[PDB]
Amino acid sequence: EGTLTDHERKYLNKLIKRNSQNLRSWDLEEEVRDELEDIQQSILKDTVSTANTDRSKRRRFKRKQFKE
Amino acid sequence: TQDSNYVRTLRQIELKKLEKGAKQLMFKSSGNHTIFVDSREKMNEFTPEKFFNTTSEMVNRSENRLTKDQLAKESLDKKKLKKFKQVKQHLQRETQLKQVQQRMDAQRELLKKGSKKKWKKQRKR
Amino acid sequence: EDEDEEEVLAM
Amino acid sequence: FPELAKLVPDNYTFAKLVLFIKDKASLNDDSLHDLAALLNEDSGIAQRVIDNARISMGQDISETDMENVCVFAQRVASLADYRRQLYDYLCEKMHTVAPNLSELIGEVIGARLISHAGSLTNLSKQAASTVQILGAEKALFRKNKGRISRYLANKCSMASRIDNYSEEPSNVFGSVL
Amino acid sequence: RAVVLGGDEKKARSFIQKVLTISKAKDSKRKEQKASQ
Amino acid sequence: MNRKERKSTILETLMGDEASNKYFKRKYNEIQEKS
Amino acid sequence: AANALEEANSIIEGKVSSQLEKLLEEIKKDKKSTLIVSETKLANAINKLGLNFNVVSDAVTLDIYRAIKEYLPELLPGMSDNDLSKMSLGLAHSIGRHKLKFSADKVDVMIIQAIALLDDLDKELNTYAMRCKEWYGWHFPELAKIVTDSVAYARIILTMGIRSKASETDLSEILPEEIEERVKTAAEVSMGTEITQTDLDNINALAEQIVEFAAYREQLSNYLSARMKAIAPNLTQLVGELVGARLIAHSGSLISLAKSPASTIQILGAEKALFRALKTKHDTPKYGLLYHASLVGQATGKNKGK
Amino acid sequence: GARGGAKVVIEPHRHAGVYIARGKEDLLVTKNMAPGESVYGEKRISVEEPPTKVEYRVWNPFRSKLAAGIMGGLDELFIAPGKKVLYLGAASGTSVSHVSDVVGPEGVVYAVEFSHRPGRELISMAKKRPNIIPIIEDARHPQKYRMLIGMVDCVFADVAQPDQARIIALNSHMFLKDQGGVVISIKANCIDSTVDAETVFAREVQKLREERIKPLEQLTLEPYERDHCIVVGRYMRS
RNA sequence: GCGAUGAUCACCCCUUCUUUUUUGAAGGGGUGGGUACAAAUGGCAGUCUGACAAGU
Repeated sequence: EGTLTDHERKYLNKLIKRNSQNLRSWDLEEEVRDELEDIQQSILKDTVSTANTDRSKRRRFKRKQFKE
Repeated sequence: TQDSNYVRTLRQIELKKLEKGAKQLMFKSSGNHTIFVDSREKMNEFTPEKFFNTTSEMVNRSENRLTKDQLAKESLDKKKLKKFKQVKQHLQRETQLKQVQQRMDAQRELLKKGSKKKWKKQRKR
Repeated sequence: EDEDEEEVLAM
Repeated sequence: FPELAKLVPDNYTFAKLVLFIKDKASLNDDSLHDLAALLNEDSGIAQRVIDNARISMGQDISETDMENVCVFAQRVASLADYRRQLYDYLCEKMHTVAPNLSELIGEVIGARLISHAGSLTNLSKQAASTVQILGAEKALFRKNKGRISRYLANKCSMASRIDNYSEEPSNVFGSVL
Repeated sequence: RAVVLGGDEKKARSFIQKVLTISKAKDSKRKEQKASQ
Repeated sequence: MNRKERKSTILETLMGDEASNKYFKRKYNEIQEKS
Repeated sequence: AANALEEANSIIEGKVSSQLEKLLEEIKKDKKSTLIVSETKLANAINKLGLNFNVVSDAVTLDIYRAIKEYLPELLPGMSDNDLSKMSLGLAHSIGRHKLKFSADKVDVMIIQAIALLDDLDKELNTYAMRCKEWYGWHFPELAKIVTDSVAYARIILTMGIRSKASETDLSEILPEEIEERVKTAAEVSMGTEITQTDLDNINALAEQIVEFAAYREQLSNYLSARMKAIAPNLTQLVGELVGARLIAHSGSLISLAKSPASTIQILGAEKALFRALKTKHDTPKYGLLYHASLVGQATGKNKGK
Repeated sequence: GARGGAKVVIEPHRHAGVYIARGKEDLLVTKNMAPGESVYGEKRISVEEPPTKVEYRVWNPFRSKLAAGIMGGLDELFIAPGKKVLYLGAASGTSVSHVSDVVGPEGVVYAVEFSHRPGRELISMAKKRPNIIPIIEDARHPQKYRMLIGMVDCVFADVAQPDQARIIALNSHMFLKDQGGVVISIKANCIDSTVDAETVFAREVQKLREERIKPLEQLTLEPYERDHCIVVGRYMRS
């Protein structure tokens, strides 16, 4: 009902800190994400490929254009 | 020391092994997110905290940006890093096995009975 | 026969 | 008719009902009474099977497929009847052969103990300690709980001796035992 | 010949090689003693 | 033998024995320094 | 549901059904009444009937139908929302089967289950046969060596229950002449012991299960043959029913087998030898499961591989 | 990755009916409506709960575009427990099964497919899931299957056709409720491969606006897909 | 109102006040393991080669 008091608004705010603090443990450290991200890109780039897809767009774009 | 059949079988094992590992890994999203706003004054006052109804920490987490109302290990993370490398290791072996297989196929192809002028254009009867 | 064989591409 | 498999979980009941409701399309009030007679309407399955049969996603199977279901369901029904017949035979035979052991623990349990020993003569030759571990893998005789198990194993050993080494064993000693 | 082995295969092969070395050492030691006598 | 302890090969059961592996690891080492 | 499917199909095609025609006729008494129809196609079809109705189908009527479908469960007393969902679910599957040209005689999943069931029956019938031989072998242990067939063995028990009966009982329909006299000689000189009628009755009951199961096993074999000649008639003509059914079961579906190259079909049932040979630099198999095809049997020597 | 024997901690996602399985890696996860089986071979995470054994299925972003949307961080997903959903372009149960999991027993999913061969696979999966109503019909003529579909809360369209905007509008005009949900998967190449994907995405947003659908947010699906985006809009009849 | 026809014998969930004062008051569940059966489109696990062959 939006009857939140100053004291009530403090207890809930503490819960936000408490829950968010706990989820940081599952979030992991920033340093590992630096290496993990680099590994993720290397795995993704080879598996997804799409280098030909990037080239195909350029070829189709170049073909349609008038050349003088 | 090995034949073409042996190398082919190993590469196929890695390829299926790679798919199961890659499927089971999780990769963070990198796509662009855009929001459509009715009015310019609504645009200027927009902030990620209000739109998502989340705290600043959750805004950065696109995958699980929990609503604030809802809110109201070095060994462990190392095993994660080994694990992402382990998929990389399969990726490295697969290309290495592919290179060996390609060379084996070329040698057999050369041994094949042909004009081999580079092959001369000749219909095979 | 283990002596005959040699292991490669190890992780 | 996938729904009906849920409506009658009992395996024996389901087969008999399948014999009657071969095709779920056939639904009559008289047929409802007939299947209502099968088992009881207290569970309410009789009205459910009519309602579900009218609205279900089951794909109709060919007559030959249906002929195999009922025929196979008949084969299951025969075995269940024969199993009940054989069970009675085992109970009667145990009383004749091992009245003391059967009376002490039971016909089925006594028969399992005899088979584990390999024969009634083998069971009688064993010591009470060996008899106890003979049925310790299926918990045939099962700190105060263990004492009863050991006590019952000793009495079971004696009961087997009276049965094996008697030309016409009686149940008099098994009863007091 | 060059071959590619999994983890379990490698453990079995390592275990055998350990055993043969122990057996070779033990057999030689007995030989030297009886040779000395 | 318990079902989990049973293995298809005699070698695989032997590896399971913790006492055996400790002796092999110790005994394997001493031969190596001597070598 | 059969009526519902026919009625639904007419609606999809835009045709007026007899029930709808009968339903509209009942209201025919009201002169000059306007008919609102969701589809233009159905509206035109109703117009052709010559009924005294001005049929209207326009975009504005869509707002009307939206409200009705939103509140249809309340509009129709006596029917709950859940029951409408179930009737829609059952009808949808019926329509989907019709659209997909589903036929009860062209489902492979019966083949995969029948062949799996056929092997299960062979195993179980074998175990019951062994029990009968051991249990009845107590009475007359020499029969098993004489007659090896389980079905023939069980029939001898049914015809004659006790060795005494062997003198008068005739085994001509079960056994040849030379075998039937052998059992008669064995009966009198047997080492077995007598059994009671109570023991005999249950052994007869067990034997009756042997012949019934053998009878049904033949039925399942014929049933699978009928299935194979309707679901894959061309394959059966070439490889046969039994090997053809086994091929489908190994892949798990007819489509899964269809997408396989002919090389894989050659060695489909010899994966253990295939992958052992590939990893050890040794020659590979060349028949697999097709070795039991009739044509391969007719071949000899190296021609079997070809 | 998380091998068969690995242990994970399951915690709820921001969207109702979606879960995250914590451990060595997070995993996007949904509760299994039909436990004990997988529909396309996905790994299943199973947990004891008082003891009844509840099961969960892994949701692969690379196979499902809706899953890729959740990964990108979509603000709002109208697909939620106890809601009717109309799924257009249901090639098979790869993504419809997961949508069927999210809605739960109370909700229903209307899966629409045109091609016969994917359709038979869809029917086979639907038998396991009672809440899925398969419709083997062309989405370009929604009047054909109007009977089988009631009013729906949300519409999800994965149809890969150049004229998908027309298909979305026709289906929404008949079945989608006022203020309802609209989630569209757009592939730039199928519509117009000549021009950049950004131009196509802007072009589609305009067509939705003409059809009384108010766009709320747009999201590209990289790295899961290239030249794809998910557009989330609300159906404003008034 | 006993007994040789048999007694006995894995893990976790001093401080405050006060006193005629050396006196009074207060602070069953989950893990793990063993036996038998059933299911998994769960793992090992990867589906051989590819243009010549045969006759005068």
